[PDB]
Amino acid sequence: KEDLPKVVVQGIPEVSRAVIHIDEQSGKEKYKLLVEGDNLRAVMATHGVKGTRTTSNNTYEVEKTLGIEAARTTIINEIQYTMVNHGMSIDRRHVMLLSDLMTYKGEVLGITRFGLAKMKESVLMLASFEKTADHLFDAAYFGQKDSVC
Amino acid sequence: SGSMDKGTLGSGSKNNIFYILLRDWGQNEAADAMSRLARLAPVYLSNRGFSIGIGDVTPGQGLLKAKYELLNAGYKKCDEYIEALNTGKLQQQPGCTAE
Amino acid sequence: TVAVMSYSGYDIEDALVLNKASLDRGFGRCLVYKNAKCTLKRYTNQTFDK
Amino acid sequence: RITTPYMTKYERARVLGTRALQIAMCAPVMVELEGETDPLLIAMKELKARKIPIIIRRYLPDGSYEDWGVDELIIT
Amino acid sequence: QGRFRGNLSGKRVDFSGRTVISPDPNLRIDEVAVPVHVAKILTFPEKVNK
Amino acid sequence: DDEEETYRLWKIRKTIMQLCHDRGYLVTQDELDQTLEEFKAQSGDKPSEGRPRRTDLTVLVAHNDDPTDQMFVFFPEEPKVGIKTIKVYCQRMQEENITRALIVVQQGMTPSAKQSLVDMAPKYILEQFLQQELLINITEHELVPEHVVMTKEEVTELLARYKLRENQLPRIQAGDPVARYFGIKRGQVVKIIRPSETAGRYITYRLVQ
Amino acid sequence: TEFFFHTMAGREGLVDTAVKTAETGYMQRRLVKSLEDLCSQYDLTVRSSTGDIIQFIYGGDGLDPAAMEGKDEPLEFKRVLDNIKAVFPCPSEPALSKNELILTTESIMKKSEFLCCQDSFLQEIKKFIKGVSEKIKKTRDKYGINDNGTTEPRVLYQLDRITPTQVEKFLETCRDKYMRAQMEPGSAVGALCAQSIGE
Amino acid sequence: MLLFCPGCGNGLIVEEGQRCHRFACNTCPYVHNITRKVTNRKYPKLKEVDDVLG
Ligand SMILES: [Zn+2]
Repeated sequence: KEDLPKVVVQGIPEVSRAVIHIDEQSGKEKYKLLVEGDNLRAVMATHGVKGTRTTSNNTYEVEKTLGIEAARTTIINEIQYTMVNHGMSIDRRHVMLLSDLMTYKGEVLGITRFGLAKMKESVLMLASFEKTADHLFDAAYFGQKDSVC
Repeated sequence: SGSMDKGTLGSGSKNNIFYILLRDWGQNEAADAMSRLARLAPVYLSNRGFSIGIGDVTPGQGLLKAKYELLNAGYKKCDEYIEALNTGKLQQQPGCTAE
Repeated sequence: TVAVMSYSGYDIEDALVLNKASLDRGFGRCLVYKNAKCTLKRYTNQTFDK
Repeated sequence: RITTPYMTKYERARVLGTRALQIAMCAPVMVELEGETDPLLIAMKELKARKIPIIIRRYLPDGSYEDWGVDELIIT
Repeated sequence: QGRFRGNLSGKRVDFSGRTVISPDPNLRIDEVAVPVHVAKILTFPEKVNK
Repeated sequence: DDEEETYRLWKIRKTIMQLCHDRGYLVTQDELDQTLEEFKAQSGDKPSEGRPRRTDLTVLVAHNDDPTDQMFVFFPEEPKVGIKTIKVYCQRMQEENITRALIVVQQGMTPSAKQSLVDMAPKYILEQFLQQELLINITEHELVPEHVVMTKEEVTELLARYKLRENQLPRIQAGDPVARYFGIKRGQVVKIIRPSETAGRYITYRLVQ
Repeated sequence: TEFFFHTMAGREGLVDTAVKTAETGYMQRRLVKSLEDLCSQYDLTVRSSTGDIIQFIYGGDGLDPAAMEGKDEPLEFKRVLDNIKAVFPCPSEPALSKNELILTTESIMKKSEFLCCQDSFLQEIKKFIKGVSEKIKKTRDKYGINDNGTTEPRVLYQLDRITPTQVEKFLETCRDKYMRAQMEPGSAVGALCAQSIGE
Repeated sequence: MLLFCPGCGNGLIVEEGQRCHRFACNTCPYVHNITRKVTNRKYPKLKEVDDVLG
């Protein structure tokens, strides 16, 4: 009685809420699905959904589902849309360079200390940014020679 | 033709006259034009006079009448909506509740 | 006696233009008082600051 | 010969700085200055007259290099 | 306030000043007015040449 | 059922045909352009259709490289594939002397079966594919650009033009969906054609690592 | 009550700005610390400090965002053409027809100095030339202007007046602007991107 | 529903005896055999048919 009504009978378990958005273009009013879920593969695999034109906001799901280039394109589009929402414009070359830096090792790596450590190699910069003592002791243990490039 | 404003002399976006001078004739010409503007505009603005007073912000009689009519109409429509929601059924907009 | 107007372009952003004759006759004249304190204390030994 | 023939602003700044530092250290002048006590003004005059005896050594990332004269490059 | 952030990446230097600003439209956009008092303190090393 | 299941099977078969055509294998135009009516003519019901055997494909040969090279596509009927099914598929490929095979699972692969498939044999190359991923073609997606695997001559020309090394090129994981779609190995290079906002295109390159 | 509500709104704005200052400061610090290593090399390839390439060409084309005259475009061909017509009005040269304009454009574009230019910019120039030639043709068809140059009302030639001198000036100006708008090697593109995203 | 023993007031569970299903308490020999049908509906809220926006 505590969990029998809470069983899924139809739909994607990761999908929490889907709504029918409509575009009222003068030529034609078309219908699309706005899904507040975290499963892009399941949405594309469902019947009646044109998976060729399905996007998402979560860059990790796009990376895992449609490749690293689709993730880069999603990052670019999402950053540009978020910037335009506030009325301020940024040249596309900057966001393209940012997405390329985030997606040049084959995996979307963030700007946090973990992604910065996975991308960069210089010990001095890793120590100066965050986790000074830990990085310094790890470098002393590994004996990693750091250049001045 | 036309009158100068922020759309043409301000730092908003492109189509600025100083931007056109910078992109067409170099930096020195744009700097000289900006210096001439900054030395000319204050002189004329002081010799002509530009002031704001309490009379520049006071409302007119027609404005007061229009404001009164609009306030009355808006309050009547808001009271009608309140009465419709509290007593009876109110047309619920899509994607949201009645409140 | 403030007059709200633009004058000489030296009051572009929040600035104000003051009158020389007004400041010369005592308008805005201010006084700053500072304190300088010194101590001549007797130590444990029978000697003192002089 | 494959790089841009235009002389970049960074090259301009570095060449002017080196020339001003040299002239400040009793270097010979090749433009016959007329009452210019500032070495940077003399360096700019030499750059405009294209008489700076400095050759830029542009290095490619792999390791290759190429030499470009100041008079050979294009200034703006 | 560590060595990297407070003494390596960003550190204090000499031959510098800090002053309140005031408008002056009679100067070019690439020019800035310096007080005589600060100019007498901030010095520039010029090498004696011909 | 019996309506969505056959549609999923037809779409998976069409996606497999498109993948084989993109990889360079020999597929006729009829197999690439196969309507749902022809699939119903082959089999119109779920019990009539045979997932393990009626859908298997063995005519897949690399006509561009060598007709002797053969590739096989499997469709296990059970949702989770065990060790025994993998062993049966491997011994069947040994009987038919096939080195490259694909496994289209229905729900997933057990971790033991995954680990075994990883280290089956260097000569026996088998790739795991979920039916959920194969319901939509990754190449036809608007976000996914055009990827073309470059030959060794083109990679040499690139490295000579840019005076680069292999490790200096941008990396792309082997587990990438596009990488598994094309079946590219470590050391190969893929040229990517990004469609720009204007009429031009941006050419980039990525090394599998 | 209205004054109290206005003070509430003002305090909400103040606390919003107070939080935004610190949040964007931290974001800017992170972005700059991450992006400060990239630099534009001389081979038009953006590489990191270790030598790994991030982009084979910056922005796909290689143009300076600071020198971007149009809306993410290098030049606004209409404004450049109008400026060329206004600065150099040649009254002693006859107007050009559609065929003559296309011919002189194809003759000038095939020179050596235009070979090193990118193909996309040349295609855009050709598209703009074809568009303006179609406009001139439509005007001459509307007003019956003859390409021989013997029409009695000469003011009709002032509607869409173009001379080969103006064509050459426009093409040379566009080529020079495109050459001077490219990324100068050695620029710290990563720091500029970090700042232009954080601000 | 929630039922309690009249004897001690503890919660009653449903078990199976030798003849029929019965309510029983875990701290006293009190039992109660079920004679007729007993039901406890809850009437869960129906997933309101959402409307299209835009
Ligand atoms: Zn009891």
